[PDB]
Amino acid sequence: GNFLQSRP
Amino acid sequence: PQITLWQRPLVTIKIGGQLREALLNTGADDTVLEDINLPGKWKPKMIGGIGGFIKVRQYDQILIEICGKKAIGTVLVGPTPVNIIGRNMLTQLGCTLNF
Amino acid sequence: PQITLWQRPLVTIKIGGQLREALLNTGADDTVLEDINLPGKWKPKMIGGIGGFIKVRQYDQILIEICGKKAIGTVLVGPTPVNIIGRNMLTQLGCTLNF
Repeated sequence: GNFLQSRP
Repeated sequence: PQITLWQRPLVTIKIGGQLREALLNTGADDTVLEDINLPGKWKPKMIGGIGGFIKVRQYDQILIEICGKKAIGTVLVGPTPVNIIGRNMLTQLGCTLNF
Repeated sequence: PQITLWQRPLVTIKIGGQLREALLNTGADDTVLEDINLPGKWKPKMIGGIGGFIKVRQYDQILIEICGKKAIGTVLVGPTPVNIIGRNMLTQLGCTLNF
């Protein structure tokens, strides 16, 4: 339940 | 509203006539939803997180109503375990972190 | 401090003598760091997110210092793309979402 989100 | 972080920061969103719940996510650049069906044209884009990368559908200029306050912007549609409201929408809600 | 969200919310943290940067992540249940090294025993544990699961090390009762405010608790160590301060630590910094 750890929703990091980046766009690379 | 102010909100503590003792429970997951879930909010009610209305997007394209559909009611969903999503996590207010300061750890996310973008807004991502799974259980949703938006109409029209989109460009593929790849986004990544803690466990790697997913391909999603990039919809532009979408209207969301999040806690009954409105924003427009990029919404992404794809296999994300939980719907997330990212910073592109959060800055529109004048949303801040306070400690 | 109050923080806006036009920039990724990165803070400087001191953990085990090591200085690092980490994202304040309301969309995270736990605290996860990559480039750190902790002493002592740990339990194996698995967490997930966008893209599925990473296998991590669970260290208990770890002191962390963020913005020079102290907190103690579970810190996870594993292959996360960027360092993340999760809600188990943020509640302790009395950190709130305002919108």
